[PDB]
Amino acid sequence: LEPGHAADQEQAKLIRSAIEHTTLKSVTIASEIYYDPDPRSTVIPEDEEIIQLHFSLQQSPWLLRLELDRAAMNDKDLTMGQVGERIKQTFKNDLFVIWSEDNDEKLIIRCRVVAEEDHMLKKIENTMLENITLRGVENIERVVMMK
Amino acid sequence: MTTFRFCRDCNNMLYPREDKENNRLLFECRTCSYVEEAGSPLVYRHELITNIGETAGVVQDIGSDPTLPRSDRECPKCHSRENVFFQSQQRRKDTSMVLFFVCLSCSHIFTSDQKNKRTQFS
Amino acid sequence: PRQLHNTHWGLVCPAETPEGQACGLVKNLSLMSCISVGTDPMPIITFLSEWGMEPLEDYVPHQSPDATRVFVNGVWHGVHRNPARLMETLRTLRRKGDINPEVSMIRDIREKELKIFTDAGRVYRPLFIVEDDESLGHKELKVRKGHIAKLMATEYQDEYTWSSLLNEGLVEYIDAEEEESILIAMQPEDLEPDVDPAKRIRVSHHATTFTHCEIHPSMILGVAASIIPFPDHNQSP
Amino acid sequence: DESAPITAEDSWAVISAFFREKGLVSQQLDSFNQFVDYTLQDIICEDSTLIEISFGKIYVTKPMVNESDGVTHALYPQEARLRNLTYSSGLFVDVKKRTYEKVFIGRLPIMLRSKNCYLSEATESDLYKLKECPFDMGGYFIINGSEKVLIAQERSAGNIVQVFKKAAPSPISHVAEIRSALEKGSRFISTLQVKLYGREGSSARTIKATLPYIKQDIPIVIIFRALGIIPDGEILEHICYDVNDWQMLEMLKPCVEDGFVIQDRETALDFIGKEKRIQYAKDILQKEFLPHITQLEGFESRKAFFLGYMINRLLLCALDRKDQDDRDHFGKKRLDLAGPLLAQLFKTLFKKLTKDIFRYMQRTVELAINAKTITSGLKY
Amino acid sequence: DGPTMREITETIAEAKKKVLDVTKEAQANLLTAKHGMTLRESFEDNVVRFLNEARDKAGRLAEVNLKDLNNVKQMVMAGSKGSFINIAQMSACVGQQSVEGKRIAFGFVDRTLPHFSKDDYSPESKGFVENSYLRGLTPQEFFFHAMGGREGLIDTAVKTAETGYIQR
Ligand SMILES: [Zn+2]
Ligand SMILES: [Zn+2]
Repeated sequence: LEPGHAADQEQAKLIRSAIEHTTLKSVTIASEIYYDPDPRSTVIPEDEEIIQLHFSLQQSPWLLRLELDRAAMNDKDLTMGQVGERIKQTFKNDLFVIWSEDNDEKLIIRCRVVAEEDHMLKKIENTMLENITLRGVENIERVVMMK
Repeated sequence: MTTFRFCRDCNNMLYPREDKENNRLLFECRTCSYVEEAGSPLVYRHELITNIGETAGVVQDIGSDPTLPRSDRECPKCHSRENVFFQSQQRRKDTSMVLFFVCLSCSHIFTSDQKNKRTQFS
Repeated sequence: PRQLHNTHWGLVCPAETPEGQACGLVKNLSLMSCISVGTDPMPIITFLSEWGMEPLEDYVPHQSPDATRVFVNGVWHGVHRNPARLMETLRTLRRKGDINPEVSMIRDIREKELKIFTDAGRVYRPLFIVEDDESLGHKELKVRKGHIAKLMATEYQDEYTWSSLLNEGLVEYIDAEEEESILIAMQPEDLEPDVDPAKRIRVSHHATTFTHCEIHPSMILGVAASIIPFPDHNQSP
Repeated sequence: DESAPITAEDSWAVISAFFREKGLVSQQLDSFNQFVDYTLQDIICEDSTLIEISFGKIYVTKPMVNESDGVTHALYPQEARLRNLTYSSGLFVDVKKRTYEKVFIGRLPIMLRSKNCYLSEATESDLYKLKECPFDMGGYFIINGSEKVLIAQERSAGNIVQVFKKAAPSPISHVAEIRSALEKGSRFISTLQVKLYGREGSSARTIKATLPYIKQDIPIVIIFRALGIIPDGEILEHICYDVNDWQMLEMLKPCVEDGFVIQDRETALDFIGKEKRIQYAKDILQKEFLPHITQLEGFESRKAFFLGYMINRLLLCALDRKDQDDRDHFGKKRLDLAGPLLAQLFKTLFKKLTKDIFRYMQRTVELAINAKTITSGLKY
Repeated sequence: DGPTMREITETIAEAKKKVLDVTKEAQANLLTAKHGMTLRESFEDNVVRFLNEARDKAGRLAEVNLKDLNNVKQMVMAGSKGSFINIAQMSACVGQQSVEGKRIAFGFVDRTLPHFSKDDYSPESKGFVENSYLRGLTPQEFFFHAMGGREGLIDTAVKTAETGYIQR
């Protein structure tokens, strides 16, 4: 740790978390691909809230939906927003990403490409689960603290 | 829980396609030209934290296999003390040391996981 | 290949082996171990179909689930429902002397598989049979102190052989693969129902599922090791 | 009470009885006898019939000695060991010469105390006169005077399916192998491998298998269709014995993609190469693929069902439902002893004795047997 | 001493207790895995630690009564052969056997030897030798120990070669 900082049990926590590699995989419970043609209402009654709520202060009919373990998330310093936007800017402009807010009783993400989509929506699920880094540095798997 | 369906006629595999005029999912055989409607809208399910497999090998004679250990507990159902337990059958690194009992009398499976998330054990 | 594997128990001596070079690659058989010599599998591949063995030709998987598949010397011959009855047959056919005592048979109950072997070169060893068929008591080795005096008898007269013990189902030949499916007791006495401190501490006999019982545990050593006094109060190497 | 239980101190008596009957080298003797009594005869009958000249029963005499300035003498260990003579016995065949447009052949060394060896009968008092020790176990051979022992050769059991994970830097992640072997006659060693390309997270994890005499891996779907099983599902019923296990099935969808280029047995057999190729394929599927089971003709279902079984044990290992197979498990290992060992030789050699007798005919337009091939053969 | 063997026979007995409890805790799924480790890894880690700790305190117990007469203690005091580990393994508990830095694995399916039931992670099962050389090993003990001592022979053979290589 930096000079003056070497007792802050907490500063030791910050760095570790800023170093240790975290993958979407480590937090994802399951992924699914649904046929949801109308982006105004979900065929999945659970995302009704998520969909309306998405207009406060093109897309295909195929949906890539991910569920995140509240625990995996609270443990690693992660937030739906942090996650969501991280994915969001990996594919920049050409993939619609939406997710429930930390408050919701279920952590979820909804993706859509933007003619063979059930394939794109898979070669993409892998890029998400493997390639996409959430927090940390590559190669730095485990990280332990010691006094 | 993605059960897939076959093409009648030439018993081959069906692949999903889109009816852009009435927004509905159609599975179509690409061997011939059969086509049908879909049961559910679910095309793919991955499961990174799978649960299927813990319970496995839970067959009718299980109580006759001697290599299994035996503890006397009460299943939530037939309060009988004839059980034969065993850890998860999932052979992964992160699996837990949770036990799974199988009441020999009523043939019901019950766990020692004081966090029972499963409703159907499997 | 050179580490003393778990299965080596009762077959290969755990201790005897050359130092360094061929260490662990050269082995030694334990006193009571033997090797299968080979038998005709055809008469059994026949018997089977005569008691289920619903021929693999017409195996409708999605119409027959609970059924176990049958293997004879690596060959998948077919499927079979109620294998529990079938096995009891074979078991006695080997203890009647009707099935070559070399042939090994294993039922992976949970795995839903009945595997039978007649291959040559399978190391195996004899074990007491404990099958509990007793009204007076709870489980016990079929051999009784009567079979013994009847054995010691034959020694003094120097008609009750080892083979005689084999055909009356008092003992069996279990190879590694069939061993996967049995619960063996160590001593007969101390394991089928104040303490001298000066004696080694042993675990218990928490078992009412015992299928076999070791003739004697010192029979896991080979020729060399059998000559060491108190090898059990001696450092491993 | 002759019906009472037993004490450990008694098990020793069970042991005296064990040894009183098998001695300390039964493994040896027994192995050998099996060879003599059954294994040998079996070897003579195989590819003996010549295109007729056939070979029938086999007879084995007791140790003999053919010496110049002398007639055939009865040999014994004591003399063999002393004069540096090979202690073997007479080996005679029963030949039949029919005609299409009894006989001596080599010597067979003999394990010292098996059926033949005059010592397998000799009592104690007879051993002494024979200058042989009553304590000798003798599971060895006398050759050129020195006693030779055959060391048990440990090999992996064949005809058993095993699955093994592969190192991270490989293009394959899982494999199912089978050391196919005919327990008798020829005993070919063509191994079958069912590979799973791509690791966890790769796009489209396909399944291809390696067949002998074929320079490429062929996708399971296509091999099934070459075996006469065309329709997906029908094929999948051979692999996934459960319609609810959507996980396994999902893993198989990328396999169905592969064979989506070959929809009929014709092409299925061809892909492996018309005319020429097709017969080349069929043959391989019959007599060179999954040879144990059947090499015949009408058994292409008993095989499709197996290939499936294999692909199944593979997927279980790739779903983390079952562990990799333990290469070091002793039950999937075999020990080739003196018997099976001589057997591997006697074949190679008798094969020649046959292939020569033929050449003896070919050059004789219009008793011709080199007994030296089988004798010098075993000796060397 | 008689009392010393007693204090040792319990030092092990309570050592087994902790192992037992930690198991019940895990079987109930109350174990919280360490960082970067598996529930399974951190269980083994804890169990191994309890046993080595049992082996060491049983040893110091033994080492302590050794009078100034005890010839073995004498050779240890002078510094000519001998060491805690020896007195500890001879006079008190031998220790946990290991192979590849783990306790005896399940070479048999889900088990150590066919004399046990599957899914048995107790100390007896996976390699603990509670007895001393003076007391004698049990068959199950004799074999695991055999498995370990062997690993000690295999790499000793390696360490010998690979070093002679390096040195040259
Ligand atoms: Zn069709
Ligand atoms: Zn019940």
